[PDB]
Amino acid sequence: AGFAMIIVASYTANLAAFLVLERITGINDPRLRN
Amino acid sequence: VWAFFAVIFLASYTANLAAFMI
Amino acid sequence: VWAFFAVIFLASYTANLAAFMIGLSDRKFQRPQEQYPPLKFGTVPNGSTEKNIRSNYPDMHSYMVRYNQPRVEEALTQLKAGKLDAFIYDAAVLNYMARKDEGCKLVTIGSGKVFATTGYGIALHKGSRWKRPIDLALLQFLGDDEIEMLERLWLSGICH
Amino acid sequence: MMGELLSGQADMIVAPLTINNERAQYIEFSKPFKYQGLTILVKK
Amino acid sequence: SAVLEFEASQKCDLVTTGELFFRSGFGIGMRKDSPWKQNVSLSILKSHENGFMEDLDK
Repeated sequence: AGFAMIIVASYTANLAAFLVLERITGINDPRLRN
Repeated sequence: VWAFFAVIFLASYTANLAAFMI
Repeated sequence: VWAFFAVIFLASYTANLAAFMIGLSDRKFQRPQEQYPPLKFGTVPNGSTEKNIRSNYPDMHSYMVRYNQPRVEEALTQLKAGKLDAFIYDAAVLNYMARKDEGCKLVTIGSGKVFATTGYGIALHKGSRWKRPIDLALLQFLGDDEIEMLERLWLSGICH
Repeated sequence: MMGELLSGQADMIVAPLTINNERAQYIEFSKPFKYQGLTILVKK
Repeated sequence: SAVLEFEASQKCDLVTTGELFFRSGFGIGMRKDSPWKQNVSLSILKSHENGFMEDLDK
């Protein structure tokens, strides 16, 4: 409660930011070369 | 009950919008 | 008064942190007597690495009685399977395997220091007349900044 | 350096000297010992 | 490369960011008629093999 609640809120915000943290872009790409 | 659900929902919404700000 | 300052300070702190969110010289390899290494650090059967080890650390050569001689492909297959513990071989070929590796396995420490930094030469003959022209042509090519192009065409990778 | 060596007073160069064509055919080199390239330096 | 990075590490008030867009080594030169050349090449490769090179490096 209190400090624990606010630190859990901060951790949940950090985790939510963590969850949100085309593969060929031309003939120069090496994926097609291999 | 309702207050905690509302505040966690709003915190998630704020985190998502700030993430979209990137 | 104090509560509002504290909450705005903590909100700023949370915003700032979320914004920030966006070899054998080692002791373990030095001891062959210890039972911790599950395998004996496989290597190619008769490579220059073998003679380097035997001329530098004969104890390692003795401990290397068990090694994956035949195929590098089977060696990396066993290593990926979890059987082998570590592999020791030429830096260039391991780097090429890592660049094209599926799974993106790091090699040593993330391109750590390599023992006995050397190069690849051309096996010529004793006092051959082609030595000077060969050196001239090779160095002219090196200055002609195209071996980089050949390396990018041949030694390209994805994991980086 | 190599100009003064070809002058005659100097006899054998020991310096952080790179490798390139004109001086290579004009005077041969030994096996390399230290390896490097070319890089930019800038302040933060 | 080595000179610039070593000086930057010594001073740690500037940043080195350029990529190694060249490859070269440092050698020892002498006259066009020298057994010293062959012998010093052998000795230098011996220093590389034994480990004196990175020993003095560190």
